[PDB]
Amino acid sequence: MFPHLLSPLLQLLRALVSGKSTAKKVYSFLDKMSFYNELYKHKPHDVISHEDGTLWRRQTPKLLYPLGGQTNLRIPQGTVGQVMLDDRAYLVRWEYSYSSWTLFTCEIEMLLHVVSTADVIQHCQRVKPIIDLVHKVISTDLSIADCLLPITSRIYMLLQRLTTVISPPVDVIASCVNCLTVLAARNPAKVWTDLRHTGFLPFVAH
Amino acid sequence: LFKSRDPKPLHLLDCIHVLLIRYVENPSQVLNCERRRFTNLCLDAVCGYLVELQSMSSSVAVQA
Repeated sequence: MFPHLLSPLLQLLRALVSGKSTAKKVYSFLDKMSFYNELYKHKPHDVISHEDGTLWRRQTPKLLYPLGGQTNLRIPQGTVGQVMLDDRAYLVRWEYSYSSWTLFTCEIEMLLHVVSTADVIQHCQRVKPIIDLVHKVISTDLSIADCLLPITSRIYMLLQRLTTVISPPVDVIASCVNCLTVLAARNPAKVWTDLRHTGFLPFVAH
Repeated sequence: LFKSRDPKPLHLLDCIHVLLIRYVENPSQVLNCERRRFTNLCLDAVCGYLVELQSMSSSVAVQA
């Protein structure tokens, strides 16, 4: 279902990673994700048949992220997809293998600008578990931390902008802090440089 | 903006340089010598002033 259903997959991954020493299987899963589940942009892509098949279809190229920086997620044609719900929505499963971390670390950034357009869809709640997972993964992996970060700078930007007087985002703020804490071991200088102009703390200005 | 940016901001430095020069001449309060040397950097003339005397600039100064 993920990312279509964001919460369950992310939550399960987060919990397991910390607890299990079998970091590799879970982690490898995040780096190499065979499946992608999302809402469907509309119309022309080919379909292949068996049964009355709402289910099976084939693709031409598509860009998850339309114009707004070269960095884009494009899925080569020939990838198979399936239309799961057939109910209220054009929901499709995509065989496209991708890296979850790299993908998420593209999605959130788009949230800031809004310059780019996203097939995925935006929401704050997803923000709370997504960052936490990043947080947990990095913390757990901490050692082989260096390879792990797709989200150094963006998260801080999210934090500054994020600052709200609200519960759902307030929760998100915690996640940002957590990521920073885990990030600290790997790149200590950076966290501190960030804190110099972190909005929360600076009393010094007078 | 100056300090916050990790970067070159040559432009900001220049403009601030122009700003300080613009400001000192306008009020008599700020006026004088420690200044000419100033060619915008974190060599804030005011910054030094603040450390010793205090942060209290004064009331807001506005362009006439």
